[PDB]
Amino acid sequence: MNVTTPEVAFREYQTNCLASYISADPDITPSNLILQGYSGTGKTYTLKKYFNANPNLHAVWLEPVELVSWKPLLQAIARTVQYKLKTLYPNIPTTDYDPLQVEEPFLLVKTLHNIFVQYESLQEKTCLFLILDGFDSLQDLDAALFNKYIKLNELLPKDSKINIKFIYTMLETSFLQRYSTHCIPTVMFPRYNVDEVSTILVMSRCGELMEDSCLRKRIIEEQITDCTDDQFQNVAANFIHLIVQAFHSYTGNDIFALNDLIDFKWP
Amino acid sequence: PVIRKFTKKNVARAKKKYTPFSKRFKSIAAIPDLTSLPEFYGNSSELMASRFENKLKTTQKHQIVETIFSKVKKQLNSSYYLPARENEFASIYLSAYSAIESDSATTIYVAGTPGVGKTLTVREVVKELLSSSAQREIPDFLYVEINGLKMVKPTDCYETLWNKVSGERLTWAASMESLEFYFKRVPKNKKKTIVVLLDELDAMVTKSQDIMYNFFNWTTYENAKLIVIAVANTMDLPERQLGNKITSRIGFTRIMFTGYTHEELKNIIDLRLKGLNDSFFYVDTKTGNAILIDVRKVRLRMSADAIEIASRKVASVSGDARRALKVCKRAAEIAEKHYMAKHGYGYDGVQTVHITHVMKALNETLNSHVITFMTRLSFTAKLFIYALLNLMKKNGSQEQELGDIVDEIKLLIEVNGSNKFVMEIAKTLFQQGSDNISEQLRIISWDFVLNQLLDAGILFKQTMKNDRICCVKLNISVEEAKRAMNEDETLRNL
Amino acid sequence: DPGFGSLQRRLLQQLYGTLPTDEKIIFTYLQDCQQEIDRIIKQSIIQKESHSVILVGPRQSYKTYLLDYELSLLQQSYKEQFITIRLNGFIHSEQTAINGIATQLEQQLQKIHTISSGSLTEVFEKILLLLDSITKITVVFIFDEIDTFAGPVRQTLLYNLFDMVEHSRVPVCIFGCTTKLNILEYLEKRVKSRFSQRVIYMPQIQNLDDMVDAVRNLLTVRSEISPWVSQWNETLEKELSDPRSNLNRHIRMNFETFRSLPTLKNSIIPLVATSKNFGSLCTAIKSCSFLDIYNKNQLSNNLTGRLQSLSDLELAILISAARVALRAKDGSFNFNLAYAEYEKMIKAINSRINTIKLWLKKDVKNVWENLVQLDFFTEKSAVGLRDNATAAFYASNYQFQGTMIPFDLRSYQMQIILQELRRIIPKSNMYYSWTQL
Amino acid sequence: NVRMMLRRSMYKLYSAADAEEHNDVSYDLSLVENFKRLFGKDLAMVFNFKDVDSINFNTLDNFIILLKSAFKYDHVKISLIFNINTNLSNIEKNLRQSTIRLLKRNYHKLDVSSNKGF
Ligand SMILES: Nc1ncnc2c1ncn2[C@@H]1O[C@H](COP(=O)(O)OP(=O)(O)OP(=O)(O)O)[C@@H](O)[C@H]1O
Ligand SMILES: Nc1ncnc2c1ncn2[C@@H]1O[C@H](COP(=O)(O)OP(=O)(O)OP(=O)(O)O)[C@@H](O)[C@H]1O
Ligand SMILES: Nc1ncnc2c1ncn2[C@@H]1O[C@H](COP(=O)(O)OP(=O)(O)OP(=O)(O)O)[C@@H](O)[C@H]1O
Ligand SMILES: [Mg+2]
Ligand SMILES: [Mg+2]
Ligand SMILES: [Mg+2]
Repeated sequence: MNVTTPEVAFREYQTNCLASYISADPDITPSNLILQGYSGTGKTYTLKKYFNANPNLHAVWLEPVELVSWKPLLQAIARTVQYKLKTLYPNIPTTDYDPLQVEEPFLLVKTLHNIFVQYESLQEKTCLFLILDGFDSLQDLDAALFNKYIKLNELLPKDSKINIKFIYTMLETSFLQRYSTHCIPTVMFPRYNVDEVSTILVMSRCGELMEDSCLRKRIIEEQITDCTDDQFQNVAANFIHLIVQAFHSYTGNDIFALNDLIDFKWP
Repeated sequence: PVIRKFTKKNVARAKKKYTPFSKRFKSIAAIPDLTSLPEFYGNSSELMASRFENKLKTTQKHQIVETIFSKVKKQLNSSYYLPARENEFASIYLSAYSAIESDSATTIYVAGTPGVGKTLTVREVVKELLSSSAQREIPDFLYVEINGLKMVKPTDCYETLWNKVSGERLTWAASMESLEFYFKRVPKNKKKTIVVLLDELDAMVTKSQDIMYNFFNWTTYENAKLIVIAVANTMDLPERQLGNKITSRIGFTRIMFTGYTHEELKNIIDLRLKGLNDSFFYVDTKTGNAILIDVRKVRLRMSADAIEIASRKVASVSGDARRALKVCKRAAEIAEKHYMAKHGYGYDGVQTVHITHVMKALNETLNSHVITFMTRLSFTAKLFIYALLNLMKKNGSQEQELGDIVDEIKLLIEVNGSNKFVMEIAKTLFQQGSDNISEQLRIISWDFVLNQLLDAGILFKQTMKNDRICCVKLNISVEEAKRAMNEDETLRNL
Repeated sequence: DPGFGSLQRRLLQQLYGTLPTDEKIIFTYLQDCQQEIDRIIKQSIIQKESHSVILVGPRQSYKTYLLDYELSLLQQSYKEQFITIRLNGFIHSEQTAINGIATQLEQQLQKIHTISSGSLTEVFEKILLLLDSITKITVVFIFDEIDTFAGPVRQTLLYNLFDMVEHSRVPVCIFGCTTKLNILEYLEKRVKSRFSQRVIYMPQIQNLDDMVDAVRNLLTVRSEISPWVSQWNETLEKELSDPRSNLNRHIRMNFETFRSLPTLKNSIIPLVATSKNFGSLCTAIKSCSFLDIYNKNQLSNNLTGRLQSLSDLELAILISAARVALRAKDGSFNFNLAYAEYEKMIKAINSRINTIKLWLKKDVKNVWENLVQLDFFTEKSAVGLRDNATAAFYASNYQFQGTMIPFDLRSYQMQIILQELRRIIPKSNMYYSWTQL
Repeated sequence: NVRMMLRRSMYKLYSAADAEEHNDVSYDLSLVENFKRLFGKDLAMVFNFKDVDSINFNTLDNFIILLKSAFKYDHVKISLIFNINTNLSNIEKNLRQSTIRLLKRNYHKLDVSSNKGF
């Protein structure tokens, strides 16, 4: 299946991996797959950066960073599923069920079975993609969990015109390592290095703080008419060389707190 | 405008009533007879006994195959006379007969291991008592099956009791109370004798036995008549859960059923086979269908001495008939399928089974797969458990950390920079042969095999977060660990 | 050609196991079991036995896949005779399962020719009386992880299923997949009475050549499609015959490292999954140099490369923690303690003699937590992540001393010991002199 | 804990903004970013940590990390206040500086007592 590659700077390994893993036909996609990583790497940035590379594939998005537990995931899921369905099949009829009707994965399964037996009459089969960003990062998390979400292609009947797929994102690797016996595909992102985080920042925050006000302030607080944006980027650049040549020692290969301290001490 | 603070919509409220029967006559003179009643005493469950018969019916038939042994398997299955356990019959049937002659409130407790014919023998005692109801000389009375294990909430006893004595629907906190109202407040001349039997009380009353307390509190009247029984495995229960004053004041009768003797075992299992024992069949030439008194007429038989050894081995442990009977069936299975494998018919003049294969069926139950498995693993787990035993040899600790065992491991290796097997598994485990690959403190696959054994059950990991100081324990033995250890040619010498 | 692309897809779904029920592949090293259990199922499909049985094998060993396969074979001549039931004990409970039973029981009965209504006990007794009390249709359950139903006290449903097996007239087929070995041990008496106790295990690999011919089979074509099918077969066979192939050496690796296939398939997929033209396929599977990239980036960031990318400040303080934990009894350590030994190290370094700068307590305040969040330290009487609900619940009820006491004096703990790091590091460092107590 | 005080917040918000305009949604952060497409109006919140000092700073940290997860809908604003009793430098290094960086951005400061200036 023709997949446009995102010609990225720094993750063309994982690009290869997942653009190979996944295409429109579900058969050449796995049943359940992880994309573990670490913060700042833009794992979440690059997933949608790939969906840019492939529009005709669609996915749902959840962020249980804000949710707390299991039932709220159930409810949000039962919402977004049929929401997405009917929003993207407008002509289709429905009897839209209450998403708050769910209070347990069985009930989610039951109502999805109802979704499907009402969506029975499709022309071709379809698998979609679910997204749970920070499923490690929950706040009353216990260890009896991930196996269950693996087992969703388990109890679904095989005659589904509409199927789904799961997507994850973790950090530590400890509780990952707790469970890899299930022989799972997985793709990963090493914590960057200094030229790497450098170039990520000179390509990412360049346009931001090149197009923040305090430039346009200072240029005319000083009132000096000898200027060009080459040199604007240039002075920003060497300024950031100074930033990082200072505080690489302070942090290493991160971006977030660097952005914070930039915003504060830039002016 | 208002908002409910939390919703319940997947509720399934049950349409069952809170008004007991005590408040639909409103006087002692105001009451009719339940015996002169169509809805009481269960004249309506039969329809829901037959309403669901047709749901699963078909008539598909294509090239039926039928063979020798299966008819004997089903001669031998538990779903059907017995003279083996007959003095308890002659005693409890005597007691119940004299009881319904007395019209008293008598109580009885029995226990016994699963596989004692307790449910069998009792269900047959009361079938004989059904035929005694078919005498039409004893007062008619009614059975009550109680499978609390086929019930969810153990107060539903009262509910189902009322919905089967009346067919009327309430909650327990109306039903049992209306039932006490039904029991003591009601005289005899129209209230009926009912017989009831409780099954496996060990899990039913787990909290405080207030349910069964209520029950045994109902069992102590002189104006009310009932026939009560129960089943368990332990014996101290009536005095354990109650205490002594209650169980003593009631003054019931206690018994338990035991393991049967090997002779009775063989007697009975053959008693379920005499219709087919030593029989001769007309037998077709293609399908081998064994049809009874292009066709043979051959004989069938089974090893009697094998009956002897098979009953003999398991009569001494428990006396579980079911175990004996499955051993029989599985021996028949291996015989039949080896026979089929001889000719190789496909799928679309003597035949006898042996002591050899009877015992082949009886033995693999006790022959554990774990040993051949743990021997047939990779090298790594064997190596690691061997290191564990090395530590157990070095300290006699009965327990080890992760860091200590990993130190033992590295030492157990780097000592043996001389053995060949460890010479040849050398470089292909940390960075795997080639360059471009930096080293790693631990080996590959150690986390894998760790979890592998954890799932296996041999390994026990306490709850901590540190990778190093987490305490670790092995579950089985060190001897058997050596019965895996030296079986490797390379391990026995190191 | 896209004939080859379709062939990629062909061999890919052959790699999965996602084929029609004539090309689905099974091997002689498990045909003893395959030909066992097709027979064990059709005895209750068509010959109407009520056999009870429990499989045993570990994860990723193709148990449920094979129930699926044999029944999928069965479908093509038997569209009618049976009813499928899949389940799971983590997914379900002792309570929400029975409602799924009613649901499926009601909503596939429709596919050929009420139940789900009522309370818990009501729909319970509805299913009871339907099952307890010309031809009957056969029934097959597929439990998964009965371990959940292997609890201590009640687990009544299992007793009731097996009483249904014995007592009933319908063929009650029961399969159990799990991961533990001693399963019979868990049980109370009545289960050991009602259950057959006949329980089956799986085979292991007993030699390399088994895995070799398995690779051959799963990379062998059984249909003429593309201009490189015979090429594929002959290439496979001639490379796989060689014991000197890299890929045979990885076969050895699974034979010794893991001894289990599905991880291997996972590793094998990306090889084709990236494969774009044919000369690339050839040279790449010849050298297997990209297995190198694979397995370098596979477990790359577990323990080592993570310490390979950090500042020197982290190293100094980690040393200040290491040597003093060595000095200590439990190896416990705190913030300012490490700060003290750190500055001592620097005093020594600057006393033996471009220059050096040390990092104020504010400068350590930040990165100490970058340290605690990268799994190198922990807390003394620590407990990491609870397993089940009520523990996760009580956790957010009762807080910790460490939660209440301030940042810098809660009793920490360590992951690595000094001499490990001593051997581990590049010893060329300016600090390598300082890596020894 | 975190989740409870979140439920308090959402209960207050929905039972406040409903009756002022005249179906149920659960108590979660989805609701706030879903405020537009139930009632139509935009919203601006203000948070008063009443006794700022006597509380679990961990639970606090968790909460505020949760609360920063909703600045991506371009239709809402909020504001926080700390009603302090001791001092900033007493506690601005008691809590993790992760929280505190952005809290360097846009702040305000008052001297606050009964006896202001005689
Ligand atoms: N390959 C890349 N090309 C360009 N920019 C990148 C790349 N990787 C990361 N970035 C930058 O780093 C930022 C990190 O964003 P993001 O929050 O997605 O990281 P993350 O690791 O996903 O964080 P989280 O732990 O919250 O998931 C991105 O928004 C992006 O600006
Ligand atoms: N004397 C006998 N005659 C015929 N069959 C027997 C005899 N003794 C045992 N059996 C067989 O063994 C089984 C024993 O059943 P039993 O009444 O002991 O069940 P149970 O112990 O009540 O079960 P549980 O303990 O699980 O409630 C019967 O199903 C029957 O087929
Ligand atoms: N529908 C399917 N299509 C293709 N391959 C499958 C399918 N289902 C399972 N498999 C293969 O079978 C393996 C898992 O099978 P199975 O679940 O029987 O193993 P297991 O050890 O029983 O795992 P578990 O005990 O968790 O069920 C995987 O390697 C997978 O590739
Ligand atoms: Mg992200
Ligand atoms: Mg019984
Ligand atoms: Mg399985």
